[PDB]
Amino acid sequence: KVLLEREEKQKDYQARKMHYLLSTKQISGIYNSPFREHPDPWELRLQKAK
Amino acid sequence: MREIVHLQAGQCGNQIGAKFWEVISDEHGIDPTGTYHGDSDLQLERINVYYNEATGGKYVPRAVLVDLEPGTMDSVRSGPFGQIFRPDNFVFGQSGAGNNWAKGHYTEGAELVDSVLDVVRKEAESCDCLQGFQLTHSLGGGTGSGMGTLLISKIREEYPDRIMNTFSVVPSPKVSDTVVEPYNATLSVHQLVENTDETYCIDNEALYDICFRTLKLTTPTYGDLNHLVSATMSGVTTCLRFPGQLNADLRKLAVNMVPFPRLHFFMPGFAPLTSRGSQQYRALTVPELTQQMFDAKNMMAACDPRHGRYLTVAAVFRGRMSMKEVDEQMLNVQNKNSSYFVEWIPNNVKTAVCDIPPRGLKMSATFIGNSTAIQELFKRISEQFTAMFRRKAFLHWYTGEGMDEMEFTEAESNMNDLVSEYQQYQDATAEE
Amino acid sequence: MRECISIHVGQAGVQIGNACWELYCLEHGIQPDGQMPSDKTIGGGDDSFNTFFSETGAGKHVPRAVFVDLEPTVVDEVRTGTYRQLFHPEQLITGKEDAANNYARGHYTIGKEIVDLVLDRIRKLADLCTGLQGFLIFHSFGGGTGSGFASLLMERLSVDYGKKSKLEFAIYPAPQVSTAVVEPYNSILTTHTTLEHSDCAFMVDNEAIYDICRRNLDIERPTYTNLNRLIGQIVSSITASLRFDGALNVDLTEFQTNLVPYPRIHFPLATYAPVISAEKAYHEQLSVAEITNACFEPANQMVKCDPRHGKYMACCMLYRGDVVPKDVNAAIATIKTKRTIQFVDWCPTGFKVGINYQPPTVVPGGDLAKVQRAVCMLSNTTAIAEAWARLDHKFDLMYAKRAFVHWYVGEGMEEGEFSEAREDLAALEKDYEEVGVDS
Repeated sequence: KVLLEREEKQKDYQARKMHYLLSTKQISGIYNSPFREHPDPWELRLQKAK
Repeated sequence: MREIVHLQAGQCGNQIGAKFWEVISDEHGIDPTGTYHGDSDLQLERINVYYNEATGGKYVPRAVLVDLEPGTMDSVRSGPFGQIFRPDNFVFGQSGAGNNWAKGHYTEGAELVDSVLDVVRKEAESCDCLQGFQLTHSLGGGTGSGMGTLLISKIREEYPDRIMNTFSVVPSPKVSDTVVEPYNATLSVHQLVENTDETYCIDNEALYDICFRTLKLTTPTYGDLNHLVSATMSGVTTCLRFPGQLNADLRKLAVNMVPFPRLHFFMPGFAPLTSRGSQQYRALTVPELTQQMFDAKNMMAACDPRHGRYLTVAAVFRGRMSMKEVDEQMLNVQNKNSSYFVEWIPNNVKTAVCDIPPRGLKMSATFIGNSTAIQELFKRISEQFTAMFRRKAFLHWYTGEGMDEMEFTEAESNMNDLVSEYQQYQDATAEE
Repeated sequence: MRECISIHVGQAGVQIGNACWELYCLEHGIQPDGQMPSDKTIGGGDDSFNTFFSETGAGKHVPRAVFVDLEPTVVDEVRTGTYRQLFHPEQLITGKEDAANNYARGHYTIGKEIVDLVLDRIRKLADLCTGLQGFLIFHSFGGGTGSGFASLLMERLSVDYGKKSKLEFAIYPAPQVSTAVVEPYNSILTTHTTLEHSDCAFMVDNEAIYDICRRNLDIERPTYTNLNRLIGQIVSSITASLRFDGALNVDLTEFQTNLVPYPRIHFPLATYAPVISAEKAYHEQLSVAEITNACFEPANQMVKCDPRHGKYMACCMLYRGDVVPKDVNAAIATIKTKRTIQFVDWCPTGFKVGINYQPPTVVPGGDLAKVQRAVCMLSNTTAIAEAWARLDHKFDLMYAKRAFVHWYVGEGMEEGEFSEAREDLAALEKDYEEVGVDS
């Protein structure tokens, strides 16, 4: 269960780095597109804490 | 009869093609007007390889210029020989490539490609039987690399039984012109190894070093590079343009020179590279030419062949000397420098002498060989590509076009496979 | 073909456009009347003037630019000038009320009144052209006209044309010297709009111009004219391969594609050279290596930032004049091995080669001398992020007690606009920091 907690912890330090890869500006990014969705379980994490 | 269709791509490709056309016109004796002012014998019989028969003896060039920017045709047309080509072939778009391979291939590679396919199909149908297609471009930009690969793929799909030879420009970390140049190079190498017969490596920095340390020119410029590469291709093509005693063609070279299709890269080079004041003091002989074709100082490589083993070599000569000297020189070279070529395969050098000397020079000899000297370029390209792709920099531009990122993944996997193959064939041991 | 439309908002934008147009006419031999009266002695002009000017049926040149301003005084000042016979009065839109360093009025109660007219003007101008690549929007962050109106117009131009380049040129409030007090009030709101709705933004200040002019030109009595001349020379150098040709033409798209590593980070560092006076251009041997090395000196930068605090990610190299490739290669070899210059551990090299055969010209009465060649640099480094940090600190200290905020409240705007602007700037600074951090 502490391992599962680590797995949950393995989601937040991700938000540390890919905060700078939030590719949404100019309505033209990498992960997102008018055809490939708005921040989602992968891309929702690109906006979170430091 | 047996003719060669020439193709053009990229501003550097366009300028080098124009320089080559000017050089061949001058050597075969064609006035800038379009008539014939030559005074030779073989310059009329096989002259139709690159020209076409028309009324009044006015031969026309056979080369299609493909581009995305209209500013290049204006520049190349204002030259002393820009009024001799076919304006119909100057197929240029309205939007520039922006040094983007994906954007140039997708946006500027859909609605403009049809015209160039139509014109090249018309040119092929105009002749009776053909051999291959020559395309001179550069990997530095979205113009040469962006559509040259697509055109080669299309012509291979349409006409499989043709020669795909090209002289694309390899990049250099020391001398760069594009920030995303590694991306374009990685994308282009995949097509070069998947849908291309053969390819010759071209480096500007090495030619600059060659001229600076041997030619001793005051102000070397791109015109000098174009002259040198034009002379290189002229020496390459003189095997069929001017038949001699032991003539050859491109396909026999491509078969005898390429052991495996995955490795079709070569190493060009020309022998007599001297300074202006050294032209009146020189000894025209075989051993000097052999030393200048064997040494690493004269080749146009931004690398060192001595780090590996020679794989296959062709010595193409152009003059009236002998036959015994070439073979004895090769024999004593293989005997002495036994640790520079593959011992498993003897006689890795091919003899070829053109009895017809070039115009303006009496002795000329080019070097076409495939030495183990591109592996460092490949590995450094792979390393820099991985460095850029780790954090995915300059990637939004390509993603916004529509193409995904898996293409980069498969491309780098292919590069890793190719470099592994190259390195484990470099140490070609005899047995266990 | 390679044709672009210039946009001039505010007094600074209008005067900058005037300087650019007069520079173009003097460099191309275009007479102020609009036709070619040089029937006795010709002095040039047989070139491709279609990029900026237009050819009529009678041999007349019509400039292609947008001169919009609120305060009619600037329009009148230009109108009474000697170049009134060149442009058209329909291109100089007057106004009753002016923002004058205010965003709320200029974005809500003044901006939304003159919209259809300027949109119809720009639509007509675009239809008059054949090929469009980008725009030349000239404004300022301090001026209220150049902030609210620029923002509201570009927010519509972006949604009306997604395939066209959207550049930016304005002035930064210097941390040391400033003209007004409410400058960061407008800046904090303009930066968000320029970041999340534009592609590239160029930023400069005036203190650096003062320092470089007093250091090289050695003038005790500066004036705005030389400030505009420097910017005009910069712009002409940037768009040099469009009006003319060369060994390696560098169009707008060709460089702007690589100048944006991430559309977060689209704030390059321009550096013009040589910036010297007449006496500074006679007994001084000029080569390429020396000026290229001088380009990286912080003293010659138009932004007050030490490059040694950070490192470079992307670099754009330009030239103009009789430049030899061997000198360029030697300079590249010199700088790639320089230990003082810092760079990331992932980009071993990046730059461009723009060779222009046409040398830069001179102006009678100006301060620039006749230099055989010119050079411009557009690099991207994280050391410039301090300016946004200082701006954020100033905004925080001046927003805690809500200084001069009740005016904007009464004008009509939601007071959170400060909060999300602050957090967007904080996130952008965080991204800049993270990018500047190597492995």
